[PDB]
Amino acid sequence: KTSRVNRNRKAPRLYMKGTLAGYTRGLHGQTKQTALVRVENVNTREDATWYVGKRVCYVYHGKKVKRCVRWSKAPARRSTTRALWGRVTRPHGNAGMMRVKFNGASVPASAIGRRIRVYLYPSQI
Amino acid sequence: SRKSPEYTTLRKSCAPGVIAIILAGRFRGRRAVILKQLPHNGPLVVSGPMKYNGVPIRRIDSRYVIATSTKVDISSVDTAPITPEVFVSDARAQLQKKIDAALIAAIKKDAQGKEKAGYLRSVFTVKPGDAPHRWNW
Amino acid sequence: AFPSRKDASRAQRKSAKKHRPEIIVIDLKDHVLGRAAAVVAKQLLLGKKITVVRCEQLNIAGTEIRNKIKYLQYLRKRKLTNPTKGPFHHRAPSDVFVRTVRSMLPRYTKRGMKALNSLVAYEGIPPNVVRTGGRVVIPRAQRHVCYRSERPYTVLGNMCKHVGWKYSDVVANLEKARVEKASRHHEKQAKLREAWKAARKEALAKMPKHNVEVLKKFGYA
Amino acid sequence: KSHYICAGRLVRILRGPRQDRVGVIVDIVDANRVLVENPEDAKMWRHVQNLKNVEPLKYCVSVSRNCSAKALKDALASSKALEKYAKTRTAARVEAKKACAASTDFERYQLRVARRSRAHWARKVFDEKDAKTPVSWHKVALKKMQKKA
RNA sequence: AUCGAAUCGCCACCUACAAGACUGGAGCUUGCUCCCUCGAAGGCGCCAAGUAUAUUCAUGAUCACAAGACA
RNA sequence: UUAGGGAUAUGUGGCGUCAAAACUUAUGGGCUCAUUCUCGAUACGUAAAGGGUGUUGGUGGAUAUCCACCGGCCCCGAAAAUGGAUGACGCUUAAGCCCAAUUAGUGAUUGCCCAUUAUUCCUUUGGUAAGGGCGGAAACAAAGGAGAAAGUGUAGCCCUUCCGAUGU
RNA sequence: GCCAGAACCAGCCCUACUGCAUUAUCCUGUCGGGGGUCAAAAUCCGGCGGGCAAGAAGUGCAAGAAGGGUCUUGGU
Ligand SMILES: NC[C@@H]1O[C@H](O[C@H]2[C@@H](O)[C@H](O[C@@H]3[C@@H](O)[C@H](N)C[C@H](N)[C@H]3O[C@H]3O[C@H](CO)[C@@H](O)[C@H](O)[C@H]3N)O[C@@H]2CO)[C@H](N)[C@@H](O)[C@@H]1O
Ligand SMILES: [Mg+2]
Ligand SMILES: [Mg+2]
Repeated sequence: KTSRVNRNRKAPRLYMKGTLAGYTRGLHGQTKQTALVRVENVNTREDATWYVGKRVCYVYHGKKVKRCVRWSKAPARRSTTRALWGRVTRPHGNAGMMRVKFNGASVPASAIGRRIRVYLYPSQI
Repeated sequence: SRKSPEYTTLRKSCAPGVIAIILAGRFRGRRAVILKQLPHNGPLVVSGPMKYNGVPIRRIDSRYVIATSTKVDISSVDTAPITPEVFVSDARAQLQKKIDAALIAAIKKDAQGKEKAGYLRSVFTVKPGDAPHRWNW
Repeated sequence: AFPSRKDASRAQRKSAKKHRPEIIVIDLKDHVLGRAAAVVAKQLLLGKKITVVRCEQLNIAGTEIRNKIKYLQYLRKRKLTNPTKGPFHHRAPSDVFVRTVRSMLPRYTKRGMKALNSLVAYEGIPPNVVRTGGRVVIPRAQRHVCYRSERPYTVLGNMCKHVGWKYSDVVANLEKARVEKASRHHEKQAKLREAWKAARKEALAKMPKHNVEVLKKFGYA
Repeated sequence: KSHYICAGRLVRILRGPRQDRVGVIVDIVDANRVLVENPEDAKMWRHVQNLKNVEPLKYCVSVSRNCSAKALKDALASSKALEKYAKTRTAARVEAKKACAASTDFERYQLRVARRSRAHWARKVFDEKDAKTPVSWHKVALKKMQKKA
């Protein structure tokens, strides 16, 4: 009957929300070797140098439940959810975009415009 | 000197007593106190204490920890070698509480020490409009 | 598009909470037509869901006679062989803006069609958009910072009513009826807006004083 | 009402390498530049500011054009213009960001427990005044219910 | 009922409205002086329903989609 | 100016969207308004004589006002046969034109975006290629290992080094 | 002989930390002659008296033996 607010005592997020903008490209076409991630509230080139070296994830799902990590140790995280991982390598332009490279492959082109999470580890401070 | 177990290369911010942020693992976003560093440039060992935030004595490394400016100045017992953490046992359940109660003993005799005990119970999360790249810690 | 019975039974088998996606609603009163369209064309293509509102209030620089002729030079274009296959000339301000956004998108791929169907672009503020959160604005495109105030400008609802667009007066009576309704709602709760701020000044000195000179260091008193 | 660029008009710098610092206009060059000096501040020596970077305040010392750099320190001392500025609310917002841009994580926690205190008190004061007058939505609907149910 | 999924900010305080050659209120010397609401914050939310010696948390073992998800 | 690939840095050209980069940069200066092929705008590259009391600077004369000249942008001059093109949208506190900067009278360097170029790191292949080793040093069972050819060309005798590489 | 994480070597690629010279058409001091103003400070010109405008200058050269990269090389 009283004024009781909502409080957001969920599990925390320790990542920064970013967007796969696209790839490095010129007029002549793409270089899919390295990708471009626009992270929210990062808007100066000095603000992207803080994030250089952090780990980066693109979370998606498949169709079947293929095998994840801790498949035997933790069968509750068995999911259709997959993930591709990367590192921020360098800033890209004055406007605070990052130039990331994923591990051993490239990010799928389906991910362009979709949510990429960038993390706070590996830590420097 | 590099083969000596006292050889560290760890950051000057991750000192014993420095209140940390866990950033990863099970207890992410919690605030745990850094107890010491294991030998042969080993990982950090953090207790919460479990009385406050639920973080036991556990190994974590430096790159998965934001070390802040806030210290509590522990001078507590260090009988946690590189082998209670090997393949809850009543030894680790006793080693917990003997270091657990030594933390709260050192939390409360700190000036502004009740403000820091509440600081260890809060949870760090990234809000939808805040910039961790422009913050002092 | 109403949801089908396959899309309705699954919201009953699974007990689906009423869901709203993260939609940014821009109030385009007094915006530059192509500066707002380019900010929107980049955000839609970065995966933002954008509802655009009040498109009859967009501004184009120049005399109204000038911008009306440029639409009539555009209406001069049609496929002479078969004009049913021709350029289709949309007269609504809400449809002039969808075109101007679309001509800044990669329109002939699927990534640029997934971004043009993320834009909605109403005109006036419809009843489903009113109470869904505060409208936002594009402060780098707002005509009081982008047009020199001595130069003439052109309201898009007035350019478009003289080239077609037979619903100018309908929009003008749906927005006269809204601002009358939304100002009756705002004289209400003025003893609720003043109730909280006379309780947030009263919460001081009822709260401990060691949390007030930390609330006055950061200027939140 | 807007405040004119004149000799003596205190301006605050908008976004230079200064961003928050106040200074006194001691000469007007032309339609877009002035000379700005505040003897009280270290970084505010007599330099040239573009008028797109200034913000004129309501305060204006009675000093002449191209002052002598020692009668300027006399002019803002007798006027007390720096202290009248130092108690305005907009100046408090300047010194408040300087705490937020220098806050540690512990004094960001202190701001969160201060705001959750004041918020908890303002919603229980709002509770124990909405029982007396039926203002809120819980209390309008129950007042128009118990009168006929 | 297949269905495991990608998404991660809530509000019956924002969710009314104009204006920028002005938009707190007045004075008259019309660019200065004077008044308090001081003119540069929509509120909340971020782990005791609230700043106070209160009581669970491990063994999920050192990162992995957050193994949670009705705020 | 071109072997098969990476990293960094450039060049020509760019930085409002398409489209990578000024999330439409400056805490730079001026100039410009154009009403039915619709001002203008990336060289090569495909409208003139003449006119204007449009605006903005100059020069020389004269008594705050006139007079003769010269320049910048803008307008007029300027009329064709499918609907049509600064590449498109658009832009007018430019996203136009001429100058100029590089985070701005703060304290000295290089704003950043793109190559089959440059530097450097690997791998290949060929040299007017250049050097080294090739008398098995000793020793060693099962229940530290194998190779070692005096060689144009091989699954190249084995290593080290250097330069070149596209083509009808 | 699979996938990740950190650590530490070496190499190489980044960026922090700066000295030597130079000021003068300049700095400062007062008496003029000039200005404008309600009166006068300034802009401006000139005498001879002193000078260091001192993270002082965006002027010449810079040699200052690291914190970050290396799914930008090899190793344990
Ligand atoms: N295009 C045909 C398809 O290629 C697939 O493979 C494709 C990718 O999945 C695959 O990428 C793999 C990736 O699976 C895995 N996560 C890591 C692996 N390193 C990647 O492979 C990549 O890296 C290495 C570099 O030498 C190469 O072996 C490979 O050619 C290269 N594509 O390389 C191919 C990209 O063109 C599958 N073989 C199969 O779906 C199908 O044959
Ligand atoms: Mg050629
Ligand atoms: Mg041949």
